[PDB]
Amino acid sequence: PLGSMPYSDAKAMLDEVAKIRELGVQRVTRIENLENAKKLWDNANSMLEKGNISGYLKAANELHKFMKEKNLKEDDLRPELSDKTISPKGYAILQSLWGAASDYSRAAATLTESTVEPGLVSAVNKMSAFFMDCKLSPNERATPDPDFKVGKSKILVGIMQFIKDVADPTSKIWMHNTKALMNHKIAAIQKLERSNNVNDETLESVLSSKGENLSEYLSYKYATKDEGREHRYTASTENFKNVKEKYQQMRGDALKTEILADFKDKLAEATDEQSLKQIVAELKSKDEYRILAKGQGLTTQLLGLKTSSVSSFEKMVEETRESIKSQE
Repeated sequence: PLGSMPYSDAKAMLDEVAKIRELGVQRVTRIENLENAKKLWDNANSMLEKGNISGYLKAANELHKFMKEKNLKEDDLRPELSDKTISPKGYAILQSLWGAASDYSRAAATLTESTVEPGLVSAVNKMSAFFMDCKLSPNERATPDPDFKVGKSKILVGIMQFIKDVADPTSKIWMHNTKALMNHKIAAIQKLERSNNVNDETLESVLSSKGENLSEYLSYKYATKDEGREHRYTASTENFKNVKEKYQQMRGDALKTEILADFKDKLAEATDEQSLKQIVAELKSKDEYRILAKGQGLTTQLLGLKTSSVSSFEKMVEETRESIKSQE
């Protein structure tokens, strides 16, 4: 065999061989990982091709997350993609997204809050470009289809759609739960699409907003955080034993605002038909729900009229079903 090779030399040649083995296993997982990332990139190009904004968006994120987890740069994966191509139809979208993202980014920076929201819209724009730089060589320029053109509105919804699905259920913009607020702006934009009333002016307006008007952020005309309106049957906390802490020194009107708001939030965690059906069921079955459904004035109660709070809580559900039945 190696017969006669000294003890020392056996050790040395045993170490120098260790080195090559690492260099080998490396060259393998590198080839392994790149081949993998090459797939993730295609998934995203697929979505992008068949116009699914809210999807190419999520797909591109998968790629990015992997890439970043395996210390890989666009330059690493580009050589492997010399086989594929991005349709001029895809670059068309890609550019429209960059625009939308870029503007929504600038508008989101309001005097109220101008850190998280703008910061997130960028998070997206930045990592969208990532998917594109994994293909487009740094010296080349994008070749879009001047003919093709998507609706700024359809793209915006998509971005918000995405930000909502990836933000944390504790992620907050200004005083609101990001999830809730993104869901609120999606509905707001859609309403404009339905009334063919989408222009630079109405849009910059929704994008610029942080729902600083409870009155209109919850659709509960009497929303407030103080005294409010009178009664004869103010909404009190007791009488029920299943009302979590917070709702205590909460008196009537202001209390319905509070519950209403928390519902809006919990309700924004729905990802589908069944998911929502439950969150609503699980909500109706609470005791703070009955605090909403209980009147506050003789008239409204000696008739059993659907209160305003419930009136509103039913709308919030509707806009959510809608904000879901479009994701499809």
